[PDB]
Amino acid sequence: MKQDSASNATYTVDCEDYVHVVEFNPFDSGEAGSLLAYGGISYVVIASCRFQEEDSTVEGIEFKTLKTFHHGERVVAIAWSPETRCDALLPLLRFATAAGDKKIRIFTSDFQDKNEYKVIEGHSGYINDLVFCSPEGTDIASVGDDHTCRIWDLDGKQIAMFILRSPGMSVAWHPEGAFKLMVAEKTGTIRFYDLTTHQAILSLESVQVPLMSADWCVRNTLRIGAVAGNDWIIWEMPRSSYPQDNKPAHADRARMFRWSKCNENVFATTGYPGKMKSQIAIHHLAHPQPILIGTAPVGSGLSWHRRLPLCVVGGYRKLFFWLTEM
Amino acid sequence: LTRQYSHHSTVGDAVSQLDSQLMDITKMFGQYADPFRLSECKLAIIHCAGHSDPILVQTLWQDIIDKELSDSMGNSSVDRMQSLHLKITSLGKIYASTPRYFPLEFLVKYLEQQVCNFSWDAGFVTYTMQEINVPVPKLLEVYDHLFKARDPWWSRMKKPLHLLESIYILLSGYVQEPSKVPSYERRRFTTLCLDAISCYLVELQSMDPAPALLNTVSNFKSLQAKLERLS
Amino acid sequence: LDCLRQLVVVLCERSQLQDLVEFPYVNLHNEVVGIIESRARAVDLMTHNYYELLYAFHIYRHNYRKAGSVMFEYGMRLGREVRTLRGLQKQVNSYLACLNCLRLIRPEYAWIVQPVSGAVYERPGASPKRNYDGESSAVPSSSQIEILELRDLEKEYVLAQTRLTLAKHNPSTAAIAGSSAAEEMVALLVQAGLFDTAISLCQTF
Repeated sequence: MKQDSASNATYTVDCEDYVHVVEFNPFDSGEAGSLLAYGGISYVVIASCRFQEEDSTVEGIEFKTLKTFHHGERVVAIAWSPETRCDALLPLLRFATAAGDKKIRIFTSDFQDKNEYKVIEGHSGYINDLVFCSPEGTDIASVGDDHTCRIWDLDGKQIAMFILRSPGMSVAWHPEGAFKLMVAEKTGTIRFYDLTTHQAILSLESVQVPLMSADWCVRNTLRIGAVAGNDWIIWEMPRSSYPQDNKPAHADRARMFRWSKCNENVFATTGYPGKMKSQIAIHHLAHPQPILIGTAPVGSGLSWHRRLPLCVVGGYRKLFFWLTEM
Repeated sequence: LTRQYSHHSTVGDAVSQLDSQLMDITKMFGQYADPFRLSECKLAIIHCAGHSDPILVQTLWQDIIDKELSDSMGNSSVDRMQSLHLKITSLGKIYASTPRYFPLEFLVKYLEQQVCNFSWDAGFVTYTMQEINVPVPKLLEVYDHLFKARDPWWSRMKKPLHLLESIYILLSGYVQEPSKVPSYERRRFTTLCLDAISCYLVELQSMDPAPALLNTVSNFKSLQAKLERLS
Repeated sequence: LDCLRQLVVVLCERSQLQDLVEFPYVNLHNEVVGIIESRARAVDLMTHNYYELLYAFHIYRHNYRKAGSVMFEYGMRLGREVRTLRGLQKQVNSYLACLNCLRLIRPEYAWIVQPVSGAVYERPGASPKRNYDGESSAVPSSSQIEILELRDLEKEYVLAQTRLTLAKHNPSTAAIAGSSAAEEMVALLVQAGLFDTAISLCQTF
């Protein structure tokens, strides 16, 4: 008997539709509130979130839907453009989605009448992950079950294609490096590509398979974190191709891994969606056990707030937020 | 407006309009308090309206402090310190009962940054907050938080011991006059001070040995031995 | 030592009492005991469990003698400071825990060391008691040490148990019963009509 005291979510917001993915804007939108996107069965909702921890005028959470986009298909992944700004004389909302129809859609909006989307075709399998290039915002990387990593301009033209040895499961741009791309493969291989040389720089191998998610630490560009099988795995580059840490994350497989955007020692993992509840575990590298354990009904997405030690997971028709101490 | 803007061509018309009728708070804010940058009047307006924006409240307190520091630029360092003290005490006595309009942690942090910038007495902020009737235990909680936050600002200013000097002055004042803390909480508060001083002494031992650091360690050991006589 | 003080305080505040008991404390064991004892001496007996922690800490290391001494000190302080029905119940439990610890020790070593009733435990950090002339009164340099055997602890246990039986029968008497000598306690038990407990007390004393 240790009653796993599953912590309640710090905040909970009701949604009009099922949440299948959720992503905070990791960029500065120039607004006081953090931009959040969530994808449902046929819609993408863009919202502003303000928290009492960043703004003493808010009691708890202020959640405001800014815009709802008709998407027509189930959204699987969302990526923010670094050009997204709401405080400008001309606000620009730009994000990309991957969906159940194997297409990418780039949405561009002024929050007024100008609402345009571009459809990008070329993936022959499901797209598992997609990301904008952070610093230029001009390019989108995507990975999928067609065993390709593809690079697109905003015009939907394929600039580059890398053939993978298995399904691509996650993709991340180097936080400081416009031409460095991490691609994580389902067989446990994580590869780094240079887009100027079109070459693989280096690879990492997971001690478990399948690898389901990987993330590049923004606060420490030497750290890579992933989930594979039941474990979370951390590497510190360039010191070794072997993992520095490998520890149990979840009993019934780990699904998502994300680094905190404010702390290089904090990350969250999600369990595979069981029939009733997904477990969420917040970890700190100085501790052998999770510092927080939460639960969501059918956990979908995992994202971190830009400034606060606050993570979000979608579940059923709700967003669940967990704040951790720093 | 009559006192600070007497030379401005629009103030005669503004004053006559303010006599001619009672105005709504919204009109007072947008037509008079905002155009004339009246941060004290803006603070009174949002207090009266029950409108609570913590960022706006901090900005208004900053503008009040910065204006008082600007208006006093021709005066001696002591007169500038006294002018700001009288200003902050006068407004603090109005708003300190309502924590939504008195952002104590921001005010302590910001005033301690000004004490460092002007090379004023480290006692200034601790004295001013006590004269507002800020409870000594609540003021210690704020200083303990500011110290534990490890703000790189203090090291950049070459004043890494400043918050510990302010804590030493605050706690030395409590040891001299234990009646500043209500009798029912005094024992609990003295224990909290002994635990906090023990933490500060461990952190001071982790820093490079400088003459100023050795003096701070001596001061905290002397303070510990005085608090053990009060427990 | 200052880092050790900080560790002990933070673990006690976080309620992570297991880690504090399990740590090896190579050469630091007496300092940890001194820090927790100093805090157990400084804090209120009803709000924080530092004596119960010191007891758990000594039981885990098979130091039954020090465990008994700590629980006996706890029982004595509860009798002085906490004259409530709940304080008397904790006092009886702490003397019972002390007796149980000493019964686990070989009879030859089954004794506790006390400073005689009237040794001013100067609170560590009390201003030196100045005489009328402002001079530091010289510390009376003989803390006479009393050695309590298991039989004397059984008398103190029976006395605390009789105080608790009176306080359970009449809750208004708990304040009086807490200070009563064995002779005064016989008179109070006789007024209540608890004659067998008074006879048992007369036989033990």
